Amino acid sequence: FEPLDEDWNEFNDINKIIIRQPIRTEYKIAFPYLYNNLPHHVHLTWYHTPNVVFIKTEDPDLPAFYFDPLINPISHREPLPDDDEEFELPEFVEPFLKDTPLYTDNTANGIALLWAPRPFNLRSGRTRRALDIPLVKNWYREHCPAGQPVKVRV
Amino acid sequence: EWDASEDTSIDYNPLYKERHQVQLLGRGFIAGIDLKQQKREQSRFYGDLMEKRRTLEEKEQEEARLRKLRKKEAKQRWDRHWSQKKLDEM
Amino acid sequence: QTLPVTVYEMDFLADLMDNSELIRNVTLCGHLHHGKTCFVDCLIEQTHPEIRKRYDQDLCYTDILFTEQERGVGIKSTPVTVVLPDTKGKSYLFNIMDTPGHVNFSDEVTAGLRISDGVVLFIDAAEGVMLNTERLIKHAVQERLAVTVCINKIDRLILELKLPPTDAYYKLRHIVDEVNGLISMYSTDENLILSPLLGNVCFSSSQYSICFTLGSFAKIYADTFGDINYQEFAKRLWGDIYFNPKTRKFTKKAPTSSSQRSFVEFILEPLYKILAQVVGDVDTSLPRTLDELGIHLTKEELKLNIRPLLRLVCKKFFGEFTGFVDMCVQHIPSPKVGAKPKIEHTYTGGVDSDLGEAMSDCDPDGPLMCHTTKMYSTDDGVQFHAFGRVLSGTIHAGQPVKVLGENYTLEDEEDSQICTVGRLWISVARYHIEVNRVPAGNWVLIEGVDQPIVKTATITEPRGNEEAQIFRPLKFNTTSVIKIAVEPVNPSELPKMLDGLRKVNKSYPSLTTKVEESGEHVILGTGELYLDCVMHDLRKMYSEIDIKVADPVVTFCETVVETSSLKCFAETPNKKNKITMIAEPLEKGLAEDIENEVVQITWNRKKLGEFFQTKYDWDLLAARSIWAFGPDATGPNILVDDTLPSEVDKALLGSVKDSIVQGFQWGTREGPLCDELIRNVKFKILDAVVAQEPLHRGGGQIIPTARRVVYSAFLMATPRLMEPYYFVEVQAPADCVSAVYTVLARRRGHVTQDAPIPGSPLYTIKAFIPAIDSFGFETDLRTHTQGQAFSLSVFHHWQIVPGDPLDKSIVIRPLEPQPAPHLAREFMIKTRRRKGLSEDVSISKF
Ligand SMILES: Nc1nc2c(ncn2[C@@H]2O[C@H](COP(=O)(O)OP(=O)(O)OP(=O)(O)O)[C@@H](O)[C@H]2O)c(=O)[nH]1
Ligand SMILES: [Mg+2]
Repeated sequence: FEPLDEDWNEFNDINKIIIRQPIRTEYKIAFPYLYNNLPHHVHLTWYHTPNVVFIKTEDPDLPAFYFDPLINPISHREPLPDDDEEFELPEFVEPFLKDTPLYTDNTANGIALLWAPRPFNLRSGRTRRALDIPLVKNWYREHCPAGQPVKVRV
Repeated sequence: EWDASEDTSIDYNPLYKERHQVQLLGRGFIAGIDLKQQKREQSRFYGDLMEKRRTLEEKEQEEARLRKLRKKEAKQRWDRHWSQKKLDEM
Repeated sequence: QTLPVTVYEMDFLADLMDNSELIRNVTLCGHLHHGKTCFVDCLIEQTHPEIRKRYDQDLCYTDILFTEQERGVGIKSTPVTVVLPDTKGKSYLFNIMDTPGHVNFSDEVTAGLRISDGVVLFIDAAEGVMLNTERLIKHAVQERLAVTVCINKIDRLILELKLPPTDAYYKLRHIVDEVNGLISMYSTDENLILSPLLGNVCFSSSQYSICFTLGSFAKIYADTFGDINYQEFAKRLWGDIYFNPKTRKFTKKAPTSSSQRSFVEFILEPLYKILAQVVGDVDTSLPRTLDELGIHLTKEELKLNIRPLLRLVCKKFFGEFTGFVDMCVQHIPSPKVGAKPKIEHTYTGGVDSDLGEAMSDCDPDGPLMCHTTKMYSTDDGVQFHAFGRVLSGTIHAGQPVKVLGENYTLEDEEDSQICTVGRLWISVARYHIEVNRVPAGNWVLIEGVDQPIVKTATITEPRGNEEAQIFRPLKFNTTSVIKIAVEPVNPSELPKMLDGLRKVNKSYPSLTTKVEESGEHVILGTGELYLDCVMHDLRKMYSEIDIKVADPVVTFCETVVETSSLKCFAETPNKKNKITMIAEPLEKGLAEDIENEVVQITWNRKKLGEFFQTKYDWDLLAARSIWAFGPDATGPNILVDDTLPSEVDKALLGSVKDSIVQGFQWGTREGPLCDELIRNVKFKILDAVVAQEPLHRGGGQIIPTARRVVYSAFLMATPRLMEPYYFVEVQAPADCVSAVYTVLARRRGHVTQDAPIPGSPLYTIKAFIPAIDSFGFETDLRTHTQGQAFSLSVFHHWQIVPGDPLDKSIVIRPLEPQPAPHLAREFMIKTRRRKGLSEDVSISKF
């Protein structure tokens, strides 16, 4: 972008400054008030989002809830009362929803659509006129791929 | 055209030229760039983690799934070039 | 006054404060972003009908700052006062403090644990135990509070990992076992075993409003089917216990090979089936599932998206959050019962005094004793409000009160003032309820006492209460090492900044502002984001001017390695009395035993000397003859008398010791190298020629003399410098770990531990780094690893800088990163140039 000459003081003495690692521009951008003189119209960015650990399913014949071995194995090894004080439930007591199965055919697809981009994570909405839907916006919005020429980066 | 003097990211840093892009558990893919070419240019590290941590029957499951995928590819290709095709099938 | 619509009357909350048994003072804490403020949002939605979450955004009802909204992280600990019902239906009054979970704001937790009795630790079920959780378990045990653990984000075990049920049970059991291990490492109490059978561990998911113990879900069974003792049924839903459908019993042996555990069979799999039928099968089999569970919805409610519909189904199913209330009542004491260890721990002068016995009963009338720790700003920033708890008596609006500071003693009576209480509030997050009286046991917001308060204060009565002493200051969990220098842009606007510099010193507990001898204004901090918030709040809220900030540097310290070659003797300028000293370094690990209060002064010589000759195998002669420790009574140095009563008359030596300890405690701060504190050194008194006349034994002769003696003994025994080292934990995917090893290779660091997280595809990297190299480290990782790896860093220890700080033969080229032998000389010369000393110091200077 186009832009929107300092004397030697007691304050900017380079004999007082320890030069160990070079300070860059992204240090000024991530922390706008620590390393910046005259920080006029900066905006405070988002800090951090927790790591979404969603793992994609490649085989439809596998069950929807499965120990996918990208997950690391858990290492294996309390006031438990005795069996003599016999607690007995009434006969009509059941666990909840025992007739329904644990997973169906639409379970893994329903979980995979929960982490879909807009509007594929939705199930209802309004229509949009066809010239207001960019199809290229993510592609130049993400980053530049490696090995591209100069003019494509520009 | 745009001039080469308008370019950015001309930075002589070992950390920023090799920015070390992600491959995302060997499951995520960069959109549009060819999927077979993306499987060729991968780090080929998570495949070792698979074949170490899959179950002994799951290697046969992976092989059977790849055979089903190659069967679908052979049903798909049955779009060749005319230099390797016959006359009755053209 | 105007107030939002609340499910209970405000006169009920006004009348409920007068009973000190029905109150709980609870601090919620945990690691960064493990679901604290969202659980507080769920509690506010439970207590308020007109406050609801947006469909696409988090509420953050207790995040009221603009920085807390723009950054997305918690900054300041915020209180709230609510009334909640338990399982059986009894109303309780909760004072809940939301503390920020970031490590650099750990000082915001220490100010929160001074005025509370119980700790609720939130732990992510996906990530498990992290750095700040491990630090807060230690900080909650060492402050002597009861600890309960709530496991948040169990839906990540459902919708993200897609984990089998008994493996998720194994994950939860591993998390609880790690909590029990971290408790048993620090606690001496063997009765602190955490288990869900005791009602001590609660399970929760904050995003979809899920909260249950064993007892609440057993109460759900008792409300669904009936005729079930739910308190007995909840005693057998954890551990290796099995439901046998033949005899209808709970047996520890396997009925079949495929028999699941009772926690999987009764609790966890119905949760999986509810989430599965809501998410995957909303169109086909959801009305049958909702008709079986007994939940009816509107047709307009059935057309929502997946996440608000799942939150609505879990809210209509589980209902009110009674298990959290049951846990915080069963395992956290009332302020009447739990007052005695609080007075024993925090009140100076002991519990055995007259005022300690009066505060030990939480008497709502009598001596008015209050302890204020937190200072809040207004919307205008021109005045502050004090915030604390009422230990004894009832505080009133318009009452004259006596404010006592941290420098107050009964001997001095200097740090005290008489002020007038303007208004009194009880604090909710986004509004304040004005009252005219607050009894004992509650929290209180006081207007009109903010002028003598610096960090903490004690509120007493003006007339009577003559033996009132102050409470202890806040002992923080870390030490701020980052130095930054500030100046105003226009030098004519210097008294404006000096206004704001003493205002941000009030709202920030661990902040340290000072003025150097060269005229530089130095602020101490613990990290980058901390001083970023310091600069934001400072400028935008207290300065409205432009402020120049210098390059950040870390705080250095001084030490020795060898024993001095020659005895160091010096006389007073009265030329009658001489002091001679040899300086030596301490043993390995004794410094930390002084810093962690294992060794203490004021012991009656027996157990003190016995520790030295038992563990570190010290001579009995040395072990009996220690006079003093460091710049503080808890500082890591020792002063040893090594005179003999046969060589010098110790009855005359015992009169000058009172001036030599002042000499030592004023000479161990601002040492001769670069005016900093010494670490790891013992000072040993050889020949002392003591004056006979009392006028020659004045302190003005001998205290700068003993200062020069310490300086000579320090300069002769090969002096070195020490720098702070940070502990770093890196959370990264399976391939970025090598990139982390690549990045840490250039900042003089080393990786100590690389451990896979059980139950998660992420790894943990535990390493050490120099704090002077840790500027921009997080940005380097989050740029080189595509933002996937995340890292937090805390202060850990001190180590010796390589190089000679006295080698004048080394020439230093400016504006260049120097290699390893040049480091100590560069650091020492540049700190002398910055602080304003001479360009060198000599061996024969003192
Ligand atoms: N999956 C899931 N995410 C959650 C849950 N609870 C909170 N989160 C999300 O995690 C992120 C952080 O939640 P916060 O409550 O802001 O985290 P925090 O603990 O307040 O962080 P601090 O500011 O350190 O207190 C937000 O996006 C929340 O929506 C939960 O039960 N499940
Ligand atoms: Mg928070």
